[PDB]
Amino acid sequence: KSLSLIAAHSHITGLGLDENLQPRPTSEGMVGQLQARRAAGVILKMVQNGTIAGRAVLVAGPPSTGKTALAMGVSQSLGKDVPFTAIAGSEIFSLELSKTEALTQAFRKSIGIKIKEETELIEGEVVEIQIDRSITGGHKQGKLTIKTTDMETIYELGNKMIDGLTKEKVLAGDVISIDKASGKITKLGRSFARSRFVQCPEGELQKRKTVVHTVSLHEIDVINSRTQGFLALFTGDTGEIRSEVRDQINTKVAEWKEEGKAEIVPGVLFIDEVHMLDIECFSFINRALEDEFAPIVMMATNRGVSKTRGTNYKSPHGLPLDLLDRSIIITTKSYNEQEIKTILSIRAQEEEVELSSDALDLLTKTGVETSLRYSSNLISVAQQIAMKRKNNTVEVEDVKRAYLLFLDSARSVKYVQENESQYIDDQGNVQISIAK
Amino acid sequence: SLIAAHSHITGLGLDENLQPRPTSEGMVGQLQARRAAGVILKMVQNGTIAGRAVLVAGPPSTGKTALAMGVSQSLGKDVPFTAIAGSEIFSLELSKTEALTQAFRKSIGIKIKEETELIEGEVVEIQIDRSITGGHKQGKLTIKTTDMETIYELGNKMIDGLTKEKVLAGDVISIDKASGKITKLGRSFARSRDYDAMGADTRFVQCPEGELQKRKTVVHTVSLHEIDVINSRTQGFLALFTGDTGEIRSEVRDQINTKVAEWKEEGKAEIVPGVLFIDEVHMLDIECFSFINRALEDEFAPIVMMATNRGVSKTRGTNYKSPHGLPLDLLDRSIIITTKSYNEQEIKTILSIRAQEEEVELSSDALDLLTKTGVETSLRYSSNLISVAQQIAMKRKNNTVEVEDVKRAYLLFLDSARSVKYVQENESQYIDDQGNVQISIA
Amino acid sequence: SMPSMDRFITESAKLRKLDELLVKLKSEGHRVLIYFQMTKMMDLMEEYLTYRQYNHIRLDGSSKLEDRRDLVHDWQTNPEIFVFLLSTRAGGLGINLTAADTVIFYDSDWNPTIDSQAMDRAHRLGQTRQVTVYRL
Amino acid sequence: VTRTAAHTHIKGLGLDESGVAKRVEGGFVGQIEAREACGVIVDLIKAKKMSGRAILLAGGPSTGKTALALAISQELGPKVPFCPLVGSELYSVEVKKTETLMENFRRAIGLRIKETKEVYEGEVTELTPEDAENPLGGYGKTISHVIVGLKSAKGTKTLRLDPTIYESIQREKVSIGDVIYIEANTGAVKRVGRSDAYATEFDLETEEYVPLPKGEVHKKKEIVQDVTLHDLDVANARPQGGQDVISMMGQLLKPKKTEITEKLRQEVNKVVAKYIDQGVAELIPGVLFIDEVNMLDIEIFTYLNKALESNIAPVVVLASNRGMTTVRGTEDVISPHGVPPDLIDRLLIVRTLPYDKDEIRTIIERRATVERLQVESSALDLLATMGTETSLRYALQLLAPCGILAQTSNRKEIVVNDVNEAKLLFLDAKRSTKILETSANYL
DNA sequence: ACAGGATGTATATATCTGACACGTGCCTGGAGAC
Ligand SMILES: Nc1ncnc2c1ncn2[C@@H]1O[C@H](COP(=O)(O)OP(=O)(O)O)[C@@H](O)[C@H]1O
Ligand SMILES: Nc1ncnc2c1ncn2[C@@H]1O[C@H](COP(=O)(O)OP(=O)(O)O)[C@@H](O)[C@H]1O
Ligand SMILES: Nc1ncnc2c1ncn2[C@@H]1O[C@H](COP(=O)(O)OP(=O)(O)O)[C@@H](O)[C@H]1O
Repeated sequence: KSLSLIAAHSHITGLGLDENLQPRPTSEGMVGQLQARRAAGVILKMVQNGTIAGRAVLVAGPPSTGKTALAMGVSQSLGKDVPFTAIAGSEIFSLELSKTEALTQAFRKSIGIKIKEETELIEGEVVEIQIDRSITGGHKQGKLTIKTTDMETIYELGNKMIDGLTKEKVLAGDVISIDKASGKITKLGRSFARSRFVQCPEGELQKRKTVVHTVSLHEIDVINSRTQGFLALFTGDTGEIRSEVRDQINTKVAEWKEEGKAEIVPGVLFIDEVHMLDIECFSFINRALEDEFAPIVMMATNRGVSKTRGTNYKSPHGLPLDLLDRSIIITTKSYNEQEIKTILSIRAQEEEVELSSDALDLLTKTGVETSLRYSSNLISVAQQIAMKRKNNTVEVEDVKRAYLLFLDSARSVKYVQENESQYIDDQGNVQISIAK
Repeated sequence: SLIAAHSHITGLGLDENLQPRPTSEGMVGQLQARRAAGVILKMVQNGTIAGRAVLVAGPPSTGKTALAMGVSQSLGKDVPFTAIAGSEIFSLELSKTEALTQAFRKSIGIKIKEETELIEGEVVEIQIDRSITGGHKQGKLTIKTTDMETIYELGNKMIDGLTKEKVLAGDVISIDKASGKITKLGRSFARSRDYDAMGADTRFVQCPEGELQKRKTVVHTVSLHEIDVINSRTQGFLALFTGDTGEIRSEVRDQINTKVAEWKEEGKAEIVPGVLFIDEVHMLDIECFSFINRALEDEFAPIVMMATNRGVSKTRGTNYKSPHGLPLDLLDRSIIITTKSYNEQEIKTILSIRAQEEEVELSSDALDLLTKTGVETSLRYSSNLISVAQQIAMKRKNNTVEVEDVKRAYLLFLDSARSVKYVQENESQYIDDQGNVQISIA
Repeated sequence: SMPSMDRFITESAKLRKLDELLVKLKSEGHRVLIYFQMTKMMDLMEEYLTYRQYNHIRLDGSSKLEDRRDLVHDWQTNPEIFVFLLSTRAGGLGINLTAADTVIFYDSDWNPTIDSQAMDRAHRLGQTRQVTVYRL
Repeated sequence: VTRTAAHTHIKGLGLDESGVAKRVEGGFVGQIEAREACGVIVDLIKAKKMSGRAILLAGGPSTGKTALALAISQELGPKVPFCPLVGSELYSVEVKKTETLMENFRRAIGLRIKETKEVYEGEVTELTPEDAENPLGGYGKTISHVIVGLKSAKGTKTLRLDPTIYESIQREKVSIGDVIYIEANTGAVKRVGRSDAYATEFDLETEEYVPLPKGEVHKKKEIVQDVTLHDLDVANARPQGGQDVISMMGQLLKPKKTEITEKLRQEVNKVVAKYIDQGVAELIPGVLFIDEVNMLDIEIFTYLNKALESNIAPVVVLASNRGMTTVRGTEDVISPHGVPPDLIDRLLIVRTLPYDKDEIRTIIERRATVERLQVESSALDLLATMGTETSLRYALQLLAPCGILAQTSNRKEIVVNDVNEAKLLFLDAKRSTKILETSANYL
């Protein structure tokens, strides 16, 4: 389930909190940032209560200080059957959709409807098939013997069950599941007969299966618009769904909630690098947050007092002040050296890299000197340098070799500035010749 | 098909030692540029190297497009020569890189060997069996020569080709098996009973003798872009003409490259590279140059030729100025041919050749006056004056252009400098850059 | 797309060179003997022969002893037969094959003693033309 | 003989077994530290464990940046997917640039699948349909069943089909005497050709003649397939290959790029993980190579920051040759190599260095001996001094006009006079700029 | 304790017999009516 190689945030399994919303010093792969983790726990409790809609939370701080890690931990701690939509800022500048339409689709993808229903299923092990054919083929009679580990029965088939058993060819010894009302037959595999391989079912042959469905509002909006099929959920060309088909969905959802046939499960919409949105998008968000069917919006940015896109003035965090009036701000701080060492040890443990203590001290020192992400990236390179020398652990000399081979930002800036005649500048001038 | 600007150039005018003659094949002067273009022509004809860029630079009205036309004329048949301008890349249904990829791939030809069978004879009996709605069609054809006689079998397209150009059991036809072409050579039986439902006057040919079926080998050349467009979708052959080939995916191009290498391996096909000529290359974006820098390094790349007439001008899409309007990374991987301006003897020879091309009789004094005004003004103006002076001289009912006709043409039709002077003397009557004009004459 | 005989021919260099001289050998109106070593050396070659619809038969000792009596008779009597397949010792010992001259060795490199009897069955008394031996 | 184009003298990094690089090996000269770093990167790719590791190759023009990426692609082998790219190619007119970037991301993750097929095949012996009782009833087809008799080697089977399979069969235009190939996975039917059991020389439609297929009519065979994730995404977004109406009309309309949703990618990931869990499939991550990365603007960079942090992304290799230039799409942001600092923080920069006279001379030697040319020693020294004076690429590109001028004088050796003549006939950038500055009317 | 000459192995072939299979002619007991 959920195939993945190793992610950059794969070591985080959620927020490290106790029952009183207090952060442990190290829990669930999260180190430090106690106030930000407490605030994110309060926000997670607000999402879990479900009585509050349309609140905007801004996460701001310096780059590479636990901003995306916090949202990753929130999404892990949310659990299943609660929608979580994560989009970047530059994903809404489409060619076939307007920006407000893409924002509306992203807003309505994060509100779910929970429906429980009941059905009758027959699942067992096929013992024997008897099918007799007349010369003219006017009628088909048949008998089906099927069993579980506890029962045994023989059925008499009609014409269309015989036709549906001939199609999707079922032999003896198979384990199949039959839906009576829809006529769908699924081959679960072959039972344990060596002559893929699935154990024989137990208990009753006829069973009641309660399935809990979770459908987003966007799926109902796509389906109820008759100009498009349900294939637009996969192809992606919904193409500016009309406004008047959404009020019918809202009224129907309110009626279903009143009658007790359905429940509303609100979710979280996460916008990463929110500073790349236009001013029209911010003006749309200002009114879209005040709706009753609105999720809780988390936005993250790292800029400070920069130019808002589409305008010609500067604003704090790259956002206009009327949007900042509607938000509560969580601020993250830079990391200490002990937290850098703990984070690097966790990242080395994730990649199953054995480090010496002196190598860990060297990585911590060069992480304080330059960057956390550079020291995180050097571990997997130094591991391959260690496997080149045919030893398991990673020593100091491998880290020094990797530091010599792969540069950082400041050293590259120094090498560029010392030899700027060999590069192409802003005026397009270069000197390719060596001599003269 | 008509008398054009470069219609007098047929080749490059070179020896076997690649030494340019002073006047040969419609080209005069410019010995170094002609020699360099001959070297590039031999480089294309060898066909062993790929992705070389040649830049032709000089002042306007010098002979860059004349040199490219001479190269294309001396290149010979069945070798592709794609000539585009720089402003054709900017399209509404294609991105710039896709249009450049199609322009690159149009200049590489694939020469395919084919085996065919030719059947010529006299038709004895045609039987055609069709269904009630006319969908399924099948039948038998009985054809014969003077010696042999055979009964064949027909398919859908053979029956469709027989229904058109209707054959009437006694016509002499020739069938190509691989091409599927029906050609009616004529009628040989000359039947007596003829009904008045036909109005043709079919010729009397003889019944052919010898073998009924022969074996032949044919050779045709198909460019790479045609193969991509054909293999792209179901009805790509119509898109080869309508231009509705929108952004072919890269998997198609990879599989076509592998198949072309496989055909080269088996001896079925061979690769004939050509020349892509981009005239007025300074009207290109910076992204086009960035694409060209990596597209020149591919295996299937032609010899790219560019021409420009700009000095240190602004590169399009940037905010700085570059030599020839091209960035320095592209200029690093290019080879530059420089053309020089003309003398007065070269201008006189050019005007004499252009007068002989337009079939205009000229006097000595008219040619001398045309040479003097082509030295003072541009060359192209004095070249344009020839046909106008010919019509003016023809109005006076004599087929020889004299000095009075050239003076009348010089009086009636203006120069650039004379028009600039006349505009600057009376600048209130024209609409300025601020949109102000005095229309009243009082 | 179904596996293609041409690509099957051209991916083997020995078969590629074998297909060249066979065309002019058929154009001459000749008789050809080809020797082999493996099963699949003579289990893939008649696919190429039926691709060229050449008149051929296969002889080896895995076949019954009755068939060797009349296969040699049909080879020596009928002139329209073109290709006569063989293993090393199956028909290269005492079999009268004077109706052909061109023996073609696909992989006969095992020992000179075996090959010295191989053309002995063909280059025999009764041959009326020159013998051209092709070793591949 | 063959065709050479700006490369193909490079076969690999030319490293030892312990990672050290020989000076002249694999077609490379010099650049020892960059070659060793690329070898470490190649080992990291072959480890098949990491996701979203990105490096950047920085240096001047004509220093060996794209040659290192091509050497990486040659060292990895053909079984690893390698997707070359140029930064100007992301600006499409059919779909947004974010979708093009994500498509090229998913195009670089391969998959090897051992799948099985159900095949009915043989020569058609009979073709008889049975009609329906009410053909004009509006509901249901004209026919009810079609009896098809197939004969293969040591076998004969009789099949009873629905009209759905017979519609594809008659779309293939199947007659009596043809050899067909029915694939039961999708209902696709291939008409192989006429059987060779009948006469051959009485046809007029250039057919091929096929022997009878061996084995039984019903078969089960294993095929090893190599596909990418983007192939699955495209095949599911625009469905073709079924026998229904929707997949049949999808082959006739004009194809167009569409914004593939995240839900389809999640479902494809679920199905692929299920295939891997049964021991059928196997994941092969690859390399995405984006050359000329300065052509990108700030929006693609900001989406690249998000896309590198996903749990499926391949190894990304970038290249740039700018010192400290403004990022495109901005006005005030001045950053090294035209790459914004938040993306620079996620990279690992590999520096490349310029060459010397000796390296230029031996590079010219290697390029001359690749192109089947014979150069004298004095001409070699003249070309080396020319390369140090003007450019390496100008000296490399002057070899073929020198060879042509030598060949046109009935000679094999390249001498000094050919190099002087090629200097006269063809110019370089500095002399062209010198002519441009001292000229009358914008030459 | 090592070298040298014997068999052992492998991985294809090849020819050839052995102990099973399948296919056919033809009568008497099974089937039907009572
Ligand atoms: N408190 C933390 N616990 C674990 N890992 C962290 C923590 N803070 C930062 N990191 C790691 O640092 C790296 C950069 O942090 P991230 O939040 O992704 O960037 P930014 O802060 O710019 O959004 C990530 O790989 C993340 O795993
Ligand atoms: N050497 C030549 N031989 C024949 N015609 C020439 C020659 N040089 C110039 N011309 C004429 O000059 C015109 C070409 O000028 P132009 O196309 O502007 O050159 P460029 O585009 O390189 O400046 C054509 O009309 C051509 O007939
Ligand atoms: N170490 C080397 N050995 C051989 N040839 C080289 C070497 N470095 C560069 N080259 C050649 O010089 C040219 C450099 O171009 P390339 O590396 O593709 O991009 P850039 O021009 O940005 O360096 C290539 O054609 C390559 O063949």
